[PDB]
Amino acid sequence: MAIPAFHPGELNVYSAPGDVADVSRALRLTGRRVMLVPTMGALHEGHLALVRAAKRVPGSVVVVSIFVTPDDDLAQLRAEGVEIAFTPTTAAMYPDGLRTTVQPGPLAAELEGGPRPTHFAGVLTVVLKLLQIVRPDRVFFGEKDYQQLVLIRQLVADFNLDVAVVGVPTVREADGLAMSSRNRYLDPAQRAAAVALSAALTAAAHAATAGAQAALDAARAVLDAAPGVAVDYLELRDIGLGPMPLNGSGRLLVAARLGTTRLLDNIAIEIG
Amino acid sequence: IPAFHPGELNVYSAPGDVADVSRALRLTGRRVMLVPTMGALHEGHLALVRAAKRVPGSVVVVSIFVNPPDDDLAQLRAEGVEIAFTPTTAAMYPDGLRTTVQPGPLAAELEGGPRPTHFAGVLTVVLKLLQIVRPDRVFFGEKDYQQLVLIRQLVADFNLDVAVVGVPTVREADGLAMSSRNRYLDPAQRAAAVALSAALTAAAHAATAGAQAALDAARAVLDAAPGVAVDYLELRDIGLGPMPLNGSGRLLVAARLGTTRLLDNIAIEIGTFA
Ligand SMILES: COc1ccc2c(c1)cc(C(=O)NS(=O)(=O)Cc1ccc(C(F)(F)F)cc1)n2CC(=O)O
Ligand SMILES: COc1ccc2c(c1)cc(C(=O)NS(=O)(=O)Cc1ccc(C(F)(F)F)cc1)n2CC(=O)O
Repeated sequence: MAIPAFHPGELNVYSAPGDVADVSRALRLTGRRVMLVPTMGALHEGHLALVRAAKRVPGSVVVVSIFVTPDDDLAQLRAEGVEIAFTPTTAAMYPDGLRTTVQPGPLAAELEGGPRPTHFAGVLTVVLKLLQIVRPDRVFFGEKDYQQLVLIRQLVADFNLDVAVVGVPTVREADGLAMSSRNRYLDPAQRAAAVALSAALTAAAHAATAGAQAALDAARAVLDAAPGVAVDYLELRDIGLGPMPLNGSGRLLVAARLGTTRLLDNIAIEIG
Repeated sequence: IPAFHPGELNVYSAPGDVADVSRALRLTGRRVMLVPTMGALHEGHLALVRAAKRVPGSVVVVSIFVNPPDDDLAQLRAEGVEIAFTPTTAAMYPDGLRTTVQPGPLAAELEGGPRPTHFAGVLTVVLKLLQIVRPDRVFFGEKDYQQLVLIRQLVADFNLDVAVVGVPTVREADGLAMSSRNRYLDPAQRAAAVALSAALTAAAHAATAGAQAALDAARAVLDAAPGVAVDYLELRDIGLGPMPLNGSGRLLVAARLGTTRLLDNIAIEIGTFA
């Protein structure tokens, strides 16, 4: 078949899975390294950082999937030098309805999977599909949703996928608040209090020279000094989200409700 | 990459080895054909290989793996297969069962009714195999028709870039469908086992008279057979549902002879289509 039109150096928008599949394959054959940046909802600075990270790989072509000013998101992508936007309808992604799906391992039942027990099954299923449509050399996710990032590394490993998963350190507001589309709903008292999540985590990371309990108790003190911050969990795990070893590398994760908004954050921890 | 000797049988046990070899061959223009087996190779498997061999410029990969061989490799070499992939359980499941494929509701029907995680296990391994080898085409017999359908659903649902090839079921001279499990029939059992295929063909010809006559003919033949215990006899659409049948479908049977469970199926046309 003819390869659908692709104009190098321009923003090319495809809604058909088949079309982006054919183009990406044609590009892979001409030498380019295909980079995938999946996105959902309205575009934010976190996504732009994923884009910049992918663009700096030499000979990259950047594919951004968008799976909801939508025209201004596209103008933003063009201004970033993105050459492919993949914009399929729900129908195109699911022409036979919900059928074969991915079932995550037991990690999906933990932490975020407590309030939302089937959320990661849906994420892993759509990510697998995006991975098979585009076949990128590398796929880029923020570390903000660290549990989601870990789950797709497990997906990649367990299903023997050929793709490199790249986690990009979380972009933050100037006071530390982790980027998220939810931040826009916070009133000013909520926005001032929400700084406690990141303040607690960075405190814990520095307190960690004094060991794991000192790191945890520092985090909890900072969370305790904030009004209207209902902590759902505060957990120190290994970097794979298994139990924290006695010392070594780890990750500290927090989730909290401020009014009706659920905020999450996490950070690298090194014990002692 | 590891060594590949063309026009000889190259055996790889590490997934990374077959993946690298496979990728190198595809880049140089060969089309990669995958034939999944559980070993105990029979003529039905040889027919899969032969079908894969006749794709121009094919390189054929036969995988041998049982979800947790002197014969097998011999025959493969005698067929001109250039790659056997024989992974260890540890190399396929270094983390145990973790992320898995959850099939659609067809996996809870028929064979999957008493074995509700059976097809999940199959689809998970078949997905892993496809990702390791990344073939252009993968070949399955039609005899495990439900399996074949669920594999097509896998390939469509997850957007896999592979063509699924169903090969018509090879049969012993009396019509008995080839299967590893035939070796388990005593002579009396092997004699009676012809009823499944006799039953299905009787139905396919009865079907000019409608679906009820077709089912009824098959049942009488099954009923006349010594020591054949019928699990299920079902007529369905070709994708196995959730649609009612129109004029072309599949008739499936599963029956016990002693401890041995035998399955078979056939294309059926109803009325005018017959
Ligand atoms: C580099 O710094 C950052 C900081 C924050 C970021 C990001 C990067 C990226 C996000 C983000 O929203 N990612 S996402 O939900 O759009 C990724 C994504 C997840 C699922 C799917 C689905 F369709 F597969 F389901 C698509 C994209 N976020 C916000 C967040 O994860 O909520
Ligand atoms: C074309 O003529 C025939 C006739 C019978 C055949 C075949 C071909 C092939 C088979 C056969 O054994 N197919 S299979 O189920 O072993 C394919 C297969 C299924 C799962 C896996 C696993 F590694 F994922 F588990 C591998 C191969 N069989 C026997 C059978 O399907 O029971």
